[PDB]
Amino acid sequence: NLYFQGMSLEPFGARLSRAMDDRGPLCVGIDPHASLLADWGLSDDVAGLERFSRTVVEALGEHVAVFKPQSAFFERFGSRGVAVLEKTVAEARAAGALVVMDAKRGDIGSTMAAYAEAFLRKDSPLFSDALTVSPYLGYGSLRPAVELARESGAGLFVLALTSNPEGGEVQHAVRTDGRDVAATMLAHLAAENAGEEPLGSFGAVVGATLGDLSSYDLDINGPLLAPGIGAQGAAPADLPGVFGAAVRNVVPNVSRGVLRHGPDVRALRTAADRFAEEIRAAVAA
Amino acid sequence: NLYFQGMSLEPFGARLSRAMDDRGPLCVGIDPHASLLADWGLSDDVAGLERFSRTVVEALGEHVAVFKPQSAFFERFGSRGVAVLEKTVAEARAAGALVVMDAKRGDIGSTMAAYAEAFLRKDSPLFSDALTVSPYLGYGSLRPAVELARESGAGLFVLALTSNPEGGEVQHAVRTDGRDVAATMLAHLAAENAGEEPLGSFGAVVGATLGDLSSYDLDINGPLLAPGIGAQGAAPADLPGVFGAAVRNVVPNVSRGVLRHGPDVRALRTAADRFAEEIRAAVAA
Repeated sequence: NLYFQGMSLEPFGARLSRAMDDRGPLCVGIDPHASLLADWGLSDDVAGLERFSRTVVEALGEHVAVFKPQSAFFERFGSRGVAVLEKTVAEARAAGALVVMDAKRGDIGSTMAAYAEAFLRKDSPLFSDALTVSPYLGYGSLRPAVELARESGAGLFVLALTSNPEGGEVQHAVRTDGRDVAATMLAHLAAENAGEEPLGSFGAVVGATLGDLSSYDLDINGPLLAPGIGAQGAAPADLPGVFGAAVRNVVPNVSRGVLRHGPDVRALRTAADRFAEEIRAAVAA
Repeated sequence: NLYFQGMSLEPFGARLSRAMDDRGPLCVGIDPHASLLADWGLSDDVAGLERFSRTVVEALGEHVAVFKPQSAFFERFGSRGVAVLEKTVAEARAAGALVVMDAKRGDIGSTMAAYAEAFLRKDSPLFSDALTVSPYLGYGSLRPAVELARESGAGLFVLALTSNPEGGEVQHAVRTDGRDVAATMLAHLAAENAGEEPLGSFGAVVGATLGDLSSYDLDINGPLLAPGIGAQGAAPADLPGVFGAAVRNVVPNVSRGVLRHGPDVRALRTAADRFAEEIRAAVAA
């Protein structure tokens, strides 16, 4: 029955389902943009970035199911920012939080493989439990990342439906079979996850503040990363009405609703516990 | 008539047009993937990455109009890989080559602004003359990067038409006005560049090996970054037939056709000069 360092991580969908049951249904962004740093009374530089990130994981790493660092806010400081990102992700995972790397990568062939190498293989200094990816180059172009994710017990979140003003421009465009781009991505994901229990590893990004989700089949047997929690119409109590039966597969992501309470570690904890409990209760009802 | 460190770079479209006239119409990829590193007899690690990148810029930095580092091949080594990327881009620009950062970024709002902060503002350790961006979230979502690029004298290349097997899945999907996604992006770019002389700063990625380019209006008054040069049907002599009148605005990107000749610096130079001359001659004819 031996241990070995090469043992595989259990599949992401299963690990995520367990984490949300155990710690509550919540993902907290790690979003050290200049606004939030100034709000925490920190400087807009690498030292500020680092203090913010460290405090978020110290306060919340043992308490939240999932974190979602946004790569751009680290990359703006170059390699030194990426070094803070490496440490942050390592510390978060060591505390038992899942990490969804929000980097929205998307490329072709060995270039796609190289992004997967960066984020989805265990030897990488940016190894994360899942990666957000953009499918502009087509679902099949993601194949190297899908395959490596399956091998590592990691997952993906493919951009599907976003709530920015322009998100419909591409997402609503219609293919020859009559499905739009978003519906096409959701169908690919449903096929990717077919038969995986209790939940597949290949999810979609679906904005919680959208009003037309009822026009999409969100039954993809994979997680739905839902940014915008706390915004008008996307309070915890609204989620069951927004997502229907699929709400059980939602990974609700809160950014400001938790982060604005830093740098006070008790205030951060209290806000995160409250969101997770309110979402748990809404979904249970 | 004074110098000042704050002086603005001349607009990217104008600088690019001049660079291709002066040094020849060629962009050379900086693509340190494991295959090429092994081919150069280098190890698949940060030290190998660094030796490859240094040799490419030493051999070619004074001789080629444009370089295109592919971020993924650096990111796979984490922060230490990004640090090599920083130095490579700095050395390339110091040698007078333009640098197109191929990072295919795409996000929303202040997150998009943060990617622009990383790559398109002069104080950033990754400052590049242009950035490749993915428009899955809609052309308008790129606005923070467009605005910052204009301010810095930098440009963008928006993914439009790619030659991977799946590229049509999204790119050919049709909007309510009858234009497909690619055509919509090209039209946005034409509007972005309207009236800019001799060439606008906002370009498209358009694969040179595609067979249906005649169905698109590539007259966008901006540069067309064309990967695949050297591939079947995308030899230098084929480019005028592939791109029509718009061939004068093509930034032809060669990767293996030049890079396979390393680490020999005379062989790298000879290959780059030959591609640039053959393309110059084809376009002139």
